Amino acid sequence: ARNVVYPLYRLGGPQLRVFRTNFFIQLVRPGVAQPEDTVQFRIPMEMTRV
Amino acid sequence: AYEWGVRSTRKSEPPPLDRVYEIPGLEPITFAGKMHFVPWLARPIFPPWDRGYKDPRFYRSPPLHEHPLYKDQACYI
Amino acid sequence: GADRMSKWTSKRGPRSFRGRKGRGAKGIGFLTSGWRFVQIKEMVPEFVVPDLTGFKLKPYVSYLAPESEETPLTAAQLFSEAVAPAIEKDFKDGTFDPDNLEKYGFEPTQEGKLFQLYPRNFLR
Amino acid sequence: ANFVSWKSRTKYTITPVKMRKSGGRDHTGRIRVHGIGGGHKQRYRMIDFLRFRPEETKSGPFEEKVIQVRYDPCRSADIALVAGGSRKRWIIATENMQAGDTILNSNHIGRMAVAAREGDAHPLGALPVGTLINNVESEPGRGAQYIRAAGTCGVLLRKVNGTAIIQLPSKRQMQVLETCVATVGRVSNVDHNKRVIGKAGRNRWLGKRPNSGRWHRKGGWAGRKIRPLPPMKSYVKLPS
Amino acid sequence: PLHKYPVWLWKRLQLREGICSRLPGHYLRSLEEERTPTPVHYRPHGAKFKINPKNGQRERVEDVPIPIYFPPESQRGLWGGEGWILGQIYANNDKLSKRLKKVWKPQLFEREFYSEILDKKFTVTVTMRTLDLIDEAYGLDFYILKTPKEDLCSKFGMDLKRGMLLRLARQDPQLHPEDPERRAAIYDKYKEFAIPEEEAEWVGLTLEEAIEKQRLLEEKDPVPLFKIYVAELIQQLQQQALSE
Amino acid sequence: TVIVERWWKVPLAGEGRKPRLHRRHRVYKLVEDTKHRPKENLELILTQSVENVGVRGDLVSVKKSLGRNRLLPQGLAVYASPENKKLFEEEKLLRQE
RNA sequence: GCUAAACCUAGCCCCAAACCCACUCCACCUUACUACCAGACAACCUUAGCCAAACCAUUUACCCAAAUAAAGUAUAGGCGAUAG
RNA sequence: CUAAGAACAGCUAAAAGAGCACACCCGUCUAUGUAGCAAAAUAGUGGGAAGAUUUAUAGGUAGAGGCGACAAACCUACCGAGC
RNA sequence: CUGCGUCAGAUUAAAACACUGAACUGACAAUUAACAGCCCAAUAUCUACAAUCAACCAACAAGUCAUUAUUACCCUCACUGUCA
RNA sequence: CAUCACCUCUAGCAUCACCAGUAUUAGAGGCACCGCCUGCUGGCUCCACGAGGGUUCAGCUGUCUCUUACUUUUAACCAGUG
Ligand SMILES: [K+]
Ligand SMILES: [K+]
Ligand SMILES: [Mg+2]
Ligand SMILES: [Mg+2]
Ligand SMILES: [Mg+2]
Ligand SMILES: [Mg+2]
Ligand SMILES: [Mg+2]
Ligand SMILES: [Mg+2]
Ligand SMILES: [Mg+2]
Ligand SMILES: [Mg+2]
Ligand SMILES: [Mg+2]
Ligand SMILES: [Mg+2]
Ligand SMILES: [Mg+2]
Ligand SMILES: [Mg+2]
Ligand SMILES: [Mg+2]
Ligand SMILES: [Mg+2]
Ligand SMILES: [Mg+2]
Ligand SMILES: [Mg+2]
Ligand SMILES: [Mg+2]
Ligand SMILES: [Mg+2]
Repeated sequence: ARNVVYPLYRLGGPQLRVFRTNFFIQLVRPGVAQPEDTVQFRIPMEMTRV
Repeated sequence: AYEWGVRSTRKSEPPPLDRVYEIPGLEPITFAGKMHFVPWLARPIFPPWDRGYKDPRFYRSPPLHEHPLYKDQACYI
Repeated sequence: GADRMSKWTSKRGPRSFRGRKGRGAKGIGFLTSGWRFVQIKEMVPEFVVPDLTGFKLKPYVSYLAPESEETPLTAAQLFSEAVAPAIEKDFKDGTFDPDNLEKYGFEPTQEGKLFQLYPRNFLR
Repeated sequence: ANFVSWKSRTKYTITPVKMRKSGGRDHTGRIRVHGIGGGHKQRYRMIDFLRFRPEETKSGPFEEKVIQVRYDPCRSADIALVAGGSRKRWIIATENMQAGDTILNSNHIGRMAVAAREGDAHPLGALPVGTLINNVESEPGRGAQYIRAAGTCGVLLRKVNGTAIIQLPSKRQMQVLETCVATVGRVSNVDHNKRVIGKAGRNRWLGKRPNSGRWHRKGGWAGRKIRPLPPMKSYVKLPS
Repeated sequence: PLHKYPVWLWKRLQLREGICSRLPGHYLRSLEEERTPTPVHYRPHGAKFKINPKNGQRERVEDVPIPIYFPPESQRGLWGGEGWILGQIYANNDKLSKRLKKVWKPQLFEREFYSEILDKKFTVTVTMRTLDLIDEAYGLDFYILKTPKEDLCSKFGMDLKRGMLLRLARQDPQLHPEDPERRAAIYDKYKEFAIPEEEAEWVGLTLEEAIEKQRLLEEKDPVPLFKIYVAELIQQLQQQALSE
Repeated sequence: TVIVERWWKVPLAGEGRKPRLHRRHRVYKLVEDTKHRPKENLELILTQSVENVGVRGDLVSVKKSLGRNRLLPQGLAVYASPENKKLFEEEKLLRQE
């Protein structure tokens, strides 16, 4: 999630879980030729590939 | 003899304690409750702190004499 | 000749400046010796997605619905709906004491809880 | 200025320590000594000027064997690497010192004088009168500070009541206790003052910058003006 | 435009609201008072009227104090109200000669004193004036207790007063625990300076220190509404049973 | 103590009002430095025998460089407070009786 | 007849009155607007000068808490300029 | 000035603040230009080009001063005292 | 810091031109990490012998590169730069 | 101007410059190598070197006697901008 404070993690701590996410992605058509399996999204800056 | 390490490069002496601590039966008023430094309040004396859990990235070894494999006789390696 | 009224981002500056500045994404690990990054599984936020099979509710609401007035939830309202019914039953029975408030649902301290209320240690 | 002295090492070692030049600048960043700047990079080799420093597990007189006499950039004189027991340290080499020689370091003061050998360290109370000495100390445990430069040598003029008169290379007498440890003989690089720089470029190799081009009419006598007394003020200058 | 209040009144206006208004009443009196300190670096006239020699008339005279600069190091000792005098002088004491900046500094000594109430010795920096004042007060403890705040001119001097007053108020047995008779004797000598513990705990504190002290007394975790509502619910239920 | 005086007269302010100081009112002239005045003798009541006087309760006067340094820190003497005199007066009275 | 020319509001000024503002989430003293590791660094100190004195060198007005009046008086001052 | 880096063909020579001569640095003479391409440039001709060299990066010294192989030079295109 | 990619434009001055006119306006599109940057548990303890093909030889201006002992530790490829 | 070389002056010592140094050193200066001569500091000679300032042999050439021809830019005219 974005614009929220992530709880700090230390060794042996609980798993970080998010139940409601505010990340909204949008599928877009690539402007250039792409491989068949490749899919292009627009994601918020705070979002990682993981 | 000539000591190695000029006093400027060594850690400076901590500032002298405020005179409020020298008066018995007197509780100093410090900035420990404000959680930040201010010049017009006494400097609190913080007790030593322990992390409370084992962290490999921030581990500090015990003193050398406290190591289990410590012998008075030296071994040349 | 530099633009001082534009947003300072990771795309500006030399190589050391560009790699040190980010975009706001939270860190999910740390760097070890040899510039090797170690990703911590517990630092990666895991999505708790429920099963939506056989779910009645839908994104929109039909217009053929009454215009109910809005009643914001308050602490006093929640206490009466949840805790008050239990206390009344115990009050009539005659077994009531402040020592047993933990049994009614009261939490004297937030330590030792997976989801602490203040300060909260969970995401939205 | 954010000036931190490189002299931060606290443990002695024979490893050459990298040092940063000052350029005549103090901690503030302004020039305090002129004509200093640039030159070839140098690594400082720590010198133990306290010749009598017995080991932690040892005491009393001990002996050291010279390993190598080499060139030191920091000082005019050469230095020698010696090994005594299980340690090695740098000392100031004498004029006649080679690899393999054995030097003696003692704090013993006998009833009579002893045969003084060049490079050995004995107290001033056990050295014959007139013997050339170098690397003297003001008081015991102070360390050698005087007669360090290449070829310099002092003179043991006299010894009376536990004190000795040392003739410094500047022909000045100095009185110190007879228990001060000194090194017998002259210092290495006797012909150091006989060198020729050859060109202005070699002075820039030693970290010395050219002098200011201003014509200073001021000097020891020219700049300082004796104030004429009112009676003598009339005779200061006479037209001719 | 104009301000509602003069600018010089804003300092006393901030004491009307906020945590300052919640400070004890006796403490607020000690700050708003402007008692004139005892003259040190100038000779007072001694009378309200004098006869001007030139015209032989009875003219009014006033004592105008000379500003005194107290260095920060003066707050860790007992200078007796002395301090650096930042002023000008005329060369050769001639008005027609040029004017030069002159600073007069007191002579400081690191003398040691012993306090009977605190049973502890201090190595403080004092002037020759402070030594004379302790001699005229017949002991360090009397000097600290008699000398007012504007005359001590030292934060350490006011801290000693607060410490001494608390021992005279709390009747703390920490003073000579092995000699109860001696402890009573010391408290019976300074009995003229008895101050209640409530008022003796704010003596010498500055405005910033008092604000911090008051905030600590007001610092508390908010009461959960569960306890509040349960108290309301039980009280309501008890009243309900009465009607039945 | 440096005691100084203003070269220039300060005009009267009145009752309840602060005087108006000018740039010229910062010019001072030294009147007297109390460090150069003749010394005085501190009056003390001795508790133990000393070389000057060996009688307890006998009022003595010595230089301030002696009472402050030796007599008072060592407990040899006490300040000549009026209350102390009354207490020692009773002690002397018991000796006579 | 082109370029142009005309317009009346926006708002502002001076008073009176009354003592003003700053937590929606997130980020912000490190290279501010940068989630996340042993610090110990800490504040306070006369204003000067231009200018006037036909130079300049002592000196030269600067709200200090009630409008008026006492009064530009007593005083101060290279007993000058001026200050009060 | 400090820190830690980089650059210098070929040839004659020799372990050279050597010679010739590119890159590079500098700017001797002449001409063009003079609101110009340019608030100092252009073309040709020149001095140096393994060294007291040239140069990129970061840091330091600030105006009652700094710095200066003294030209009263320079300190952000008016420095006998910056803005 | 999007600054001759695409499309459209009552378009229309880049020191001339311009319909496709285009180094103008609007919209849309884009530069994908392996390269580079962002590194490291503690406490002690170690590190005399240049470089120059480093072997000759010859130097001074004396130099640009090293650990071990014990304790702790076995989770894994994120982030940012990428156009003209 | 600086410059090796020479000379004068100052300083007997350490924990931020000098310096992690110690009178064969450091600083403040003069002069400008060397060689010869001199006093008890002064004057000549000389190797190379110089975008320094003069002079000169020979050659060279439109520098000139005495200018001329051609090419390019400019130029003038046409169009655009201005
Ligand atoms: K004038
Ligand atoms: K030349
Ligand atoms: Mg700008
Ligand atoms: Mg010189
Ligand atoms: Mg000169
Ligand atoms: Mg009045
Ligand atoms: Mg004038
Ligand atoms: Mg004039
Ligand atoms: Mg050459
Ligand atoms: Mg050449
Ligand atoms: Mg230069
Ligand atoms: Mg000149
Ligand atoms: Mg001139
Ligand atoms: Mg400028
Ligand atoms: Mg990589
Ligand atoms: Mg010259
Ligand atoms: Mg001629
Ligand atoms: Mg000819
Ligand atoms: Mg022809
Ligand atoms: Mg035309």
